[PDB]
Amino acid sequence: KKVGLLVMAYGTPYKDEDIERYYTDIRHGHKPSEEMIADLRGRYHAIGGLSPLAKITEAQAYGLEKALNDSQDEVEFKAYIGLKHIEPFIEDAVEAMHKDGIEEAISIVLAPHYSSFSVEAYNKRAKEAADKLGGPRINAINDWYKQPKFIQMWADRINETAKQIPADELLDTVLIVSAHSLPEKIKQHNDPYPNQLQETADFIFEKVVVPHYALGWQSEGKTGEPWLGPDVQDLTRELYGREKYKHFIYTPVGFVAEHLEVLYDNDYECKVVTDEVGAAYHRPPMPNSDPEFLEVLRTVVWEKYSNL
Ligand SMILES: CC1=C(CCC(=O)O)c2cc3nc(cc4[nH]c(cc5[nH]c(cc1n2)c(C)c5CCC(=O)O)c(CCC(=O)O)c4C)C(CCC(=O)O)=C3C
Ligand SMILES: [Cl-]
Ligand SMILES: [Fe+3]
Ligand SMILES: [Fe+3]
Repeated sequence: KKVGLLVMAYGTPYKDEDIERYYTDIRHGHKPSEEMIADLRGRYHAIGGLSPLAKITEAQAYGLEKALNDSQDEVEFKAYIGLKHIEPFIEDAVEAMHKDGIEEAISIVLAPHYSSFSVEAYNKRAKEAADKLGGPRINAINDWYKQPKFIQMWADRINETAKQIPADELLDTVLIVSAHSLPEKIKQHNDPYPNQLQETADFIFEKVVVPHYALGWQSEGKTGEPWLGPDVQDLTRELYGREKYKHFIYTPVGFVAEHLEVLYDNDYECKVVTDEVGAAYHRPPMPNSDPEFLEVLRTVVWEKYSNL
């Protein structure tokens, strides 16, 4: 009959007036100072005012629902959006599923890699919300970066960009694969997050014509602990100082859409570094709601339903 499709994501402020409560929710309820609020507000204004993450997340979630429902007639999928730090929250989506009579759901996070700080928090809040309500039964997908269509989608985007680079400069081209940084302490407990991203970079590298690649991290938080390094800005400086690369291709494969952590942390902060060393900047289009990416998620979700 009907199976809920719990599509979860970070969330973004819909209006400029939402930035305060959005930052507060991110900061575990501790309201940030005006200085922190002003810096975040400035980054949003620097990328044009607000992030298109809310509209892209909707197009991905409902594009996945249409992609699943048009490819088979074994089960009807119904997509429910559950955001981490703004409404509709994860708990609102599970409430809507239980109210709608959904008895079985499949959950997926719009981030291909698993971590205790990211996907585990998504699944924990979703499973506990359904437990307090009595339903639905949530079957969680933890990661899906190993999907071949996902690896091939990124390789195609990189190869499409590399072919605009002159041949005599391709040897001086490097591919920077990155994702959102996390506190370094997760490596002390063998969290799969750093190893999963190294695997993703390894898989993509063996399918692109770019001869050089390096793994980095970005968007590290405002804390007092060490975070996963090297930062993509610092890595860009070190790689130019050692190899004098002429082209830097940034693929933050940990993200699936053009949001603040791409439009600012890459398209501004990384471009400042390449401008400084005199190298060219390249950032292939994010997956967004491209049909190829909807086919990636369609294959992932259908593979999960078949296995249960
Ligand atoms: C693992 C991870 C993902 C990927 C997986 C997933 O997608 O879930 C992700 C995505 C995103 N993170 C986002 C935004 C922000 N994240 C922040 C802060 C933080 N993120 C963290 C982690 C992650 N974040 C952590 C551990 C903190 C520090 C918290 C603290 O120290 O208490 C902050 C505060 C300022 C700062 O970054 O310092 C902002 C504004 C947006 C939306 C951008 C937009 O609005 O377009 C997106 C897609
Ligand atoms: Cl968070
Ligand atoms: Fe974040
Ligand atoms: Fe930053």
